[PDB]
Amino acid sequence: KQVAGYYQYQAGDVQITALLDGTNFMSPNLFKDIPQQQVHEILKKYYADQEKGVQTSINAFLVNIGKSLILIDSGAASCFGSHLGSVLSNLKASGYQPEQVDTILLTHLHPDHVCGISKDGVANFPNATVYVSNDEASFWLDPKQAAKLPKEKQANYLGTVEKIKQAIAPYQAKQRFKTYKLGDDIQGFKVINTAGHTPGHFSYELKTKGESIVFIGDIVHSHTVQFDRPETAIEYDIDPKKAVETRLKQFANFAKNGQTIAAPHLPFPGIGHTYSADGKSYQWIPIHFKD
Amino acid sequence: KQVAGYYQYQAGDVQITALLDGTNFMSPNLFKDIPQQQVHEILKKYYADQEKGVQTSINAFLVNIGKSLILIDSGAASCFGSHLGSVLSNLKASGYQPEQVDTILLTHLHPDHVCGISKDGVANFPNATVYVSNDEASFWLDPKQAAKLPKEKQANYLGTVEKIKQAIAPYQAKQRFKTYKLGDDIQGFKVINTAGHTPGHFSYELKTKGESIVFIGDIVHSHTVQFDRPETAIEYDIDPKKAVETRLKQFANFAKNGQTIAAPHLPFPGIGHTYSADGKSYQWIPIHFKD
Ligand SMILES: [Zn+2]
Ligand SMILES: [Zn+2]
Ligand SMILES: [Zn+2]
Ligand SMILES: [Zn+2]
Repeated sequence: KQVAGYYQYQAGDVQITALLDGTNFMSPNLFKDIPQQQVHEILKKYYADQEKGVQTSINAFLVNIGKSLILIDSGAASCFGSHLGSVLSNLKASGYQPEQVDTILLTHLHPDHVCGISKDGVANFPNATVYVSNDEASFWLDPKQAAKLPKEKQANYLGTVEKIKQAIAPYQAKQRFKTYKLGDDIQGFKVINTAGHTPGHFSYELKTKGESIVFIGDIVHSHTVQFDRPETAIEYDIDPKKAVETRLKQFANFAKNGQTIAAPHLPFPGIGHTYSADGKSYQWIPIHFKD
Repeated sequence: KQVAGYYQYQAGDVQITALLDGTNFMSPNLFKDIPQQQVHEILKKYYADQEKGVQTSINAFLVNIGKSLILIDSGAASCFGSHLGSVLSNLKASGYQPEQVDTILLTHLHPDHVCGISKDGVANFPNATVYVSNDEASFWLDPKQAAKLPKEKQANYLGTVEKIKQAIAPYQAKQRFKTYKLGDDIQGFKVINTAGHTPGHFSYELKTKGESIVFIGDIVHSHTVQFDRPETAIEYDIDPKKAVETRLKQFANFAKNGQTIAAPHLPFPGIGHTYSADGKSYQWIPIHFKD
């Protein structure tokens, strides 16, 4: 019965399509260094205090800039179980075709962003080249990195390394998996270092006529706790301190300058703006549905 | 290109289908007796201050209670021009068929709520009987009253009376235009008097297992100005003071008791909850998309 998970946002001559991969329900305990009672207070304000968990969208974004169609993150495919992986189905439902995707930009290599580039070990996007930051690929694809982290963290790392390798293998085989450095522009997108969540996490800025859109990646995981209390890290952050520093910097910029935001973990479609009354707390303003 | 304007909200064993009729952009002077500078400040906070006007959804709601399919308001059909009138198309897009509708509940007889029940004098919902408050019918259907409104308001009244009559005629002819009074229930929906916007404006509440849902009608026309400043009347209200008094009462209830809200003029799908930090200002918390 439910509507398909795509939404079309128009930015002048550019169409951005929000694509839903699925919905998670995470433990409120994943929010770090904040009393759980205050977490529950914030969730109750936003009518989001469900015993099932903290509802969290996983989104990806298609950007039609006229001559090119670029995909920004791709969802999880099958890497995290049956409830995710809807990105490709919604791309097709939206009217686009996977063969039309020319470029894929990855904010980082966590499986819920990279795995969607492939399915059953073959590329979903046969004409696309995949980009991710130099720093990000270095961290996940160095066979020496595993000894450089505490034993508690080694199993998880190795496990996601395998999922990463399987997704990108079909693109490496075609010489279509690329890395970039700061200062690099790709398809008119500007790359912005927003490290912390992962060592090479980047966001991507698209400037169009009269509107800037930032595809922020995982500098935030909630429209609730981390907006009222932006200093709140989450357990998914590899460097929580650095990730907090990064969010506070970017949210300040967004509140002041009013960029349109596209986020993989804000409520689908995940497109909106951030307001702040005082520079201390922020409020997520979703865009208003436009038929 | 754009996704169809229907959305499924599940409440226990009840399915609520939000249906988009279209989108209006009203001038900011429609908000009464509030400095336009403050209106503009608030619009800016919610990134809603665009040159063409204040974006305002027009929605209707299907409620599937298992044994009955009920439609709550119906959009504007052709009564206001061609940017509106999508409800029937979106109903069909959602998978339902108009023959399945057995009950139509009207919050009030404004054209953007009643005209959708028919298309040029033929019933869109052949199996449905329509209910509206007796106070409301009395106000619009007593061919004297036109003379008791201020002279500058009479022409509009006569104008909308004729649209109302055109739309309800084919239901009256089948003995299927009924009125009710306070204390009556219809298909297990409770009626709530919320007069002011129109003299017989009513809201409808459904108690499901674990959740109460109020279909509030036109006690509000914005998620912005009239939440941050809930005392702000709108030029569309027939009795602004009363309409303000009604909104204030209901929003205090909603903030306290946490009812789920379904509104025809909040941003589509128009479903969410009301929060307040101080009993003075309110915040619209939209629901989080669930695949
Ligand atoms: Zn991540
Ligand atoms: Zn993620
Ligand atoms: Zn009205
Ligand atoms: Zn209305």
